[PDB]
Parts: sequence; structure tokens; C-alpha cells
Amino acid sequence: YWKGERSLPNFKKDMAFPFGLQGISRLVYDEEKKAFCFRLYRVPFKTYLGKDFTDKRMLLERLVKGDVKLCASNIQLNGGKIFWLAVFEIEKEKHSLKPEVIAEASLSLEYPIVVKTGKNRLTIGTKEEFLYRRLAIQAARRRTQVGATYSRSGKGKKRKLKAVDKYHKTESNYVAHRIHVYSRKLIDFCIKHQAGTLILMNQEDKVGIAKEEEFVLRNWSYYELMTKIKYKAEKAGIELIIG
Amino acid sequence: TIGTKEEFLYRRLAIQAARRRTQVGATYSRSGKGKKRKLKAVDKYHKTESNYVAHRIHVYSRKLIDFCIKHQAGTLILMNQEDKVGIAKEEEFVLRNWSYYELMTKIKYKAEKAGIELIIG
Amino acid sequence: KFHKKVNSLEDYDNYQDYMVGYDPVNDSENLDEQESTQKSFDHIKSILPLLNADKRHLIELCLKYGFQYKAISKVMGKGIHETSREI
RNA sequence: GAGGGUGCUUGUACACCCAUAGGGUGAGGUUAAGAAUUACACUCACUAAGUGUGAACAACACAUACAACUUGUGGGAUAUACGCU
Repeated sequence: YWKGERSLPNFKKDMAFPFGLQGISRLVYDEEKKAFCFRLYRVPFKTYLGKDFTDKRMLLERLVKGDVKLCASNIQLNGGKIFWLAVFEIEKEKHSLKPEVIAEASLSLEYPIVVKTGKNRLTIGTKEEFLYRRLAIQAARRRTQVGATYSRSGKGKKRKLKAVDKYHKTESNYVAHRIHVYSRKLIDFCIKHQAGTLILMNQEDKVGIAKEEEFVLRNWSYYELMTKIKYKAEKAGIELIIG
Repeated sequence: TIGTKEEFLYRRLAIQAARRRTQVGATYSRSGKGKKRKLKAVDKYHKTESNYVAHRIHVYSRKLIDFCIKHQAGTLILMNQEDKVGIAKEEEFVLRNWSYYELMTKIKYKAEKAGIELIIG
Repeated sequence: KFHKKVNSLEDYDNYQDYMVGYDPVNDSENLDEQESTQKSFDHIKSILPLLNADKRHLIELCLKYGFQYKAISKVMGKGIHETSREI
């Protein structure tokens, strides 16, 4: 404020006005009319959650039971439909390995490593993402070779082709780091969603759609990909067996 | 007829798609050195498509004014512009891919400069 | 029965003079319609690169195997429902 | 090969080069591990680019075609990619 780096934040006619916990009373759940009911400022209040299949119902259920603490929340009157912006302070439960959930790891065609667990899914990268640096490196290697073949010779073949060899060499380090970060994100999901068992499909088939497209990351052994998820697996603890 | 759908809308959307491409590809780029270096490639597309749109709008407005002056058209009328503004307002593609306020303001100032009186209806 | 339900063109005298005829205008119109369809498909192909990469590959696969939601879903990772929704 | 540097600004293309620049790194905070070490879409920052003269990473001179060239400041709004549930 004093240095003048930021102006005075003002308010508008549509700012959600705040309110604390003392305003809300009787924070319980109602099943007969299907609405978590309460009483704000001498006025009873029932929520029209609509077709809410998201985590809002679960969050409300923990909130009324006292499992989740509530902070100073806000009320908005956006477009007639009254809305409640509730801020919840939730204790971070200690996530530990629970070997009873199955994690489904698959290779794909434009959506590299695909991981499915329960109602959750995550993709590790994307096809053009993995191919951008590869295409750049290959094209640059082509033009470097063309320039070197047309450059001044007689100063040594090593001085002529060290960059030519290094440009092909760095592709290997690129793909190695790529497999590294991919397995890192796979293990990150495995730890994050408390998954205990992870299994990687062969998912190879024959003819059909496959046998014409070569699969991003190819088979489950490209650049020791399998190994780089095995050695990493028990590095974190999750159980990656076989599929 | 000034302007083509390919040279105005398609190139604008191609720049937008390239920006989304770089945005997607920046997630797994060099990491651990901060957000700024990750979004470095995004930073290239700072005012790319805005500049392209401004240049094409300038060219189109200049050709319109040149045609009007060369035929001594002392009054230029925009046909059904109010209704097109109305439909554009209750849409998404038309507002965010068809700069009509910029075209209208360029036409207004480049016709008030040349004496042509501009009408909207 | 089918072969006995078929007459002989010789039963009509000088049938080669006034029957079994065609107009080249129809052929030219058919080829023009084919060219119109080809131009529309070329327009669509030119629009394709402007789309997101995943949605472009979905269409490209759907144009070389053909709206095979099942085999595409196993290829992709998304389910039948998700893959159909993305298509 | 994208993308770029110099050729007043913008667009297209153009000569000359740089370009794994969606990369090569440096420091600070934080985290994890017995350690090596890893990590951060945490923060900040550096590094490539016409020819000649010129000791020079000094400076100066020279360097393609067409079209356009009223912007700047702010507010409201929408969407994209990422992170959490």
C-alpha cells in the first residue's frame, strides 16, 4: 500500500458479503425433504443442491457432522439464485499405503500413459508434447549435418562431426528423462490416491485398430520403461506387479 | 468484397490453437526453475493474434474507405449492424472471433477523417 | 421365375433406335456433385489442423477405421461413453 | 523444421545468420531421504543470432518487396492450459 505498488482494492454492488459461524445455527442434515438445513440470522435455510453429483454433498455431510471445520464464509446474490461460498478448513489426513485398490496403467496412441483408479483418471503427457522436442532435434540434426558436409574440411573429422554425433546422442537423454518424469507422475498418482496395487496391461491385441499405429512410448519395454517403473515402484512402496 | 474467412478467422484460430498447443506442452517442459521459465514459450504469444487482427482490420478498413472515396460515396451505411450486434452478444464464437467494435471504430475514425458520414442500422 | 419374367429386346422392332438411351448431362451433373463433395471434404480437412490435437486424432482414426467407439476406447483409454462424448 | 535476431512499427514473404531456445544454466527459500542426491506450474535472474572497418563482447558505416500505420489507459466479461475436491 505505502510503496504504491498496488492501488486501493474497492468493492462493487455484487461482492459476496461475509458471515461467520455464529450466524449459522443447527447445522444438521435433513433426509425427508433432502436438504442440509440450518438457520442463518433468525431465518431457516434449506439448500437446493439440484443435480449435485460432485463432492459438495460429501463435504456438506462431513461439515454437518463436525468432521470438517468451517471458516468465515460468504453469501452472494448472483442472478436471484442465492449462493453460499463456504470455506472449509479440513485436516490433511495422513495418506498411507492401502494395498486393496487396483491401479490401471495402459499405453495409448495420442494420450501416452493412461492411469485409471476408481472414479479417477490421469494422463501422463500427450503425443505432440512428447514429439515436439524429438522433431526439433531430428530436424536440427539434419540441418547441422547438411551444414557440416558443406563446411570447411581438413581440420579433423572429429571437429567436423562431434556436433553431428552429439545431436543424435542427446535424443537418448531426452527420452530417458521423459520416461523418468512419466514414471514419476505415475508413482505420484499411486501415492496420491492411496493405491496399493498398480498393474500395467499388455493391451496389445492384433489387427483391429492396432498393428498400424506404433503406440507412443511403443511397447512396455522401450528404453527400459518397465524397469524404470519397477525400480521406482518400491522406491515409494506401491506394488506394481505385472499385467 | 474485402477480406476472406481464411485470412481473418482461420489464421486467428490457428494462432489461438498454437497458443493452446504451447500451453499444453509447457506442463512437462523444463521444471524446477520456476513458473516463468515454464511459461516462457507462452510469453511469445503475447500480442500475436491481436497484432494480426489489428493489421487485417486496418487493411480492410483502408480498402473500404478507398472504395468509398474512389466512387465518391459521401455516405457509408452499415446494413443490419444493430441486429448482428444483438446476435453476437447472445453467442460465444461471434463475439470472441469477429472484432466488430474494432472494425466499427476504425471505420468511424477513417471516415470522419475523409468526410464520409457513417450510419449504423 | 425371374429368368422367365424377362422379355427379349428383339420383341421390340428397331429397339436399338428408340430404346436403351442415356443423356450425358446426367453424367456431367453426377461428376459435378462428386467434385462438390470432394471440395467440402477438402475444406473439412483444412479445418482439421486448427482443432485440438486429441480431437484431431479422434477424427483421423474415425476416418480410417470408422466410428468404432469400442476399439477406439480401448486404444485411447477413455470408456465408450467418454470416447463417444469426445467424438 | 517451427520460433526467432538485425533490415523504423505491424502483416506477409524475403535475403544473412541463431535456433535440441517447448534449452543451456546460476542463486535463494522450502521439501524428502542415513548419505550421494532428487524435487517444486516456488521466487528472481543470466546466456544465441547480417556485412565491413575496427586488437576487440567498443563504436561507426552499409543491408529486400508489397500493404498498412490512432494509439494509449482503464473497467466490465468470456475462454484457454495448469493445480485441488
